[PDB]
Amino acid sequence: DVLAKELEDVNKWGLHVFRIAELSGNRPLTVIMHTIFQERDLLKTFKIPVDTLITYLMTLEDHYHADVAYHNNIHAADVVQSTHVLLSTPALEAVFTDLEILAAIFASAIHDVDHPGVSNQFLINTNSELALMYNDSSVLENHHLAVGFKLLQEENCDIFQNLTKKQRQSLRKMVIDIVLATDMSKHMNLLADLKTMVETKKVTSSGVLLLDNYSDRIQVLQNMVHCADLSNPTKPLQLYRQWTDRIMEEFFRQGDRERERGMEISPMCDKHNASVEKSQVGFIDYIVHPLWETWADLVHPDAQDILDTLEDNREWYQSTI
Amino acid sequence: EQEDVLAKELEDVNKWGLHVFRIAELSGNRPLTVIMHTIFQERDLLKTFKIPVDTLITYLMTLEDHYHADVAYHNNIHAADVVQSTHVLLSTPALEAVFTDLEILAAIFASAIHDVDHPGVSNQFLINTNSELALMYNDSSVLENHHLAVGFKLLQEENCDIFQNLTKKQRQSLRKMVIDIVLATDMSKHMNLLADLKTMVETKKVTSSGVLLLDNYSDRIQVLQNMVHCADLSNPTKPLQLYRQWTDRIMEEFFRQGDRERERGMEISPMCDKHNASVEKSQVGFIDYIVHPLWETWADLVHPDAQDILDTLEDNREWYQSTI
Ligand SMILES: O=C1Oc2cc(O)ccc2/C1=C/c1ccc(OC(F)F)c(OC2CCCC2)c1
Ligand SMILES: O=C1Oc2cc(O)ccc2/C1=C/c1ccc(OC(F)F)c(OC2CCCC2)c1
Ligand SMILES: [Mg+2]
Ligand SMILES: [Mg+2]
Ligand SMILES: [Zn+2]
Ligand SMILES: [Zn+2]
Repeated sequence: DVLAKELEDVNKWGLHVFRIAELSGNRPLTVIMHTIFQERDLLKTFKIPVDTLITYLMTLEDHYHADVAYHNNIHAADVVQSTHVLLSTPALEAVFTDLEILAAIFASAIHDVDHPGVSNQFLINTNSELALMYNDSSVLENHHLAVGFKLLQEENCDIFQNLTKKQRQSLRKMVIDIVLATDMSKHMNLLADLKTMVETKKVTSSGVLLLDNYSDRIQVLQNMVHCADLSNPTKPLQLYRQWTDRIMEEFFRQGDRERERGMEISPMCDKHNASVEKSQVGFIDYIVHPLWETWADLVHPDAQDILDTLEDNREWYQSTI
Repeated sequence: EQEDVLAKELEDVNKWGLHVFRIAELSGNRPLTVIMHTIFQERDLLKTFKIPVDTLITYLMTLEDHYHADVAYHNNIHAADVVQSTHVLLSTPALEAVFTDLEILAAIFASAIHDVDHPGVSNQFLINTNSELALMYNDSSVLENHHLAVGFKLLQEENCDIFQNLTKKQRQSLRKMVIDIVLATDMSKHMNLLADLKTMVETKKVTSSGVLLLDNYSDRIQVLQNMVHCADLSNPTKPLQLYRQWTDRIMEEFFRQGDRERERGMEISPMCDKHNASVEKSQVGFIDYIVHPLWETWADLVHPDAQDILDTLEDNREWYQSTI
């Protein structure tokens, strides 16, 4: 009811996602995905039975760990809703088919599923089952994909049952390509390629960007979900500060497991010699602002408010030092 | 005694055209164990890396067990053959003193594990049938990721860690090199792999001793990647009686996958239809568009070390062509 009221902001940057998590019984992923699907008419377009959508979303959400401070169902819901907003930027108006829109939203929803709260490097260094399965390459991201797709096979969970086989083939490839690109070790190459696309950009009269081949279109979707993954410092400060508390809690719990094991403590994971505030300013200066600056160019001017909130938040964090 | 004859055959371990099928029978279907053990002793690898002999035998037998005895081509005999072929290629004059003991160990180990637990069907088949493997590996080098995961996992079985006395740096470096090599055996990487190898040949540097000069990891791993890929695609370069037995086996494997496909109403993949296969013409096209372009480029890289191998390949191509 109040939940129904908060969801009216589903198209707005800065949605009250923690409120929605509280008001939904810890089901923000299920309710925000359901709303975005209904909003985008995806159940009818792709003949998804609503009970099958709900069943899948709840199983998916159940496989996000509730005892993981950052990489949980609330972050999944947040990346979903963030991608949903960026898909509707005027400078991308219907650039993407309904299948490409389903792909980016579905990939956003599964992109961190069953995250254990430790980094790929930790999984490699502890000789984990996951790193052994995936040969040290994008270990978490390959696992998120495999779980997200595997859950489609549970009873009444195949939300793609009424897609054609080639639609399913095309959707599967796009989702894999998008989620594998969320690995932060791919950030720099992803950004180089986004910059290249900016300096050779092409525009219609009303403003809609022109992408002709799959290669460029998937690359925009990869950077879009990557931006949505890295969108915490662009949200209203009250939201950003809670994201920061959660990621630092997750880092410190990793550094405690590293200390326990007598492993070398990873950067920013030592709760005894951290500077949360200077780390966020560095995060913004070196990762988040270069990314959102290049994205704002690509969709000029639709991202100016987003970029404005980011620069305000960087100035504030700097002022706490 | 069978052991006297087996040991006689194992004296050929440094020669192209080893009787690997006789060794598989003489050894009690243990070609991979006996050939690996022979090569490790020949290269003094047990001493260099402090490998207990019982640990080496135990891992090798467990690894060999995880090749499928009911798969016609991608079995323990293929793995033994690629090991032994890589072992010969490592000894080529153009590469003398180029690679470290650790890199040699990596190339030989990668060859041994490179197809382990192969089920006898292609990556595309596993993608098309929504297999567990393809689901686990997101349709990308599905088999090759699996071969690596199994090969490394078996090191953790009882008395199986043949790398127990390597330093952490050694293990870390070996692990990455093995992964880089086995992932490059995926045939969908072949065109890019061959394109890069051509570039290296066109810009190659040699030392004052006439041996290939490899400055950096990227060039060193590229050569080891193509070395094991060549060994994997070495059947048409072998004496004809070996080559023909390999062709019989790959065709039985292909036909058996096409049977499964034709059952499922799937379109049979090229060359998997026993009711409409052309074995000889397919081998000629395999050599013309894949094996000879690769081996001609490798021959250029190590010229003239591989001239007899390339000559055998060309004769075998002529022979299969004459049977059309
Ligand atoms: O650190 C990270 O490694 C990753 C790896 C991935 O593959 C994906 C996402 C992340 C990721 C995400 C992340 C999200 C929010 C952060 O701060 C704030 F916005 F909440 C954040 O800050 C860290 C990094 C520097 C200062 C602390 C990090
Ligand atoms: O077909 C294959 O797909 C692969 C995929 C891989 O990733 C690695 C290896 C192979 C591979 C190997 C292979 C090996 C030997 C063959 O012929 C003969 F030498 F035994 C062979 O012939 C086939 C293909 C062309 C006509 C029949 C194929
Ligand atoms: Mg992630
Ligand atoms: Mg293989
Ligand atoms: Zn994420
Ligand atoms: Zn092979």
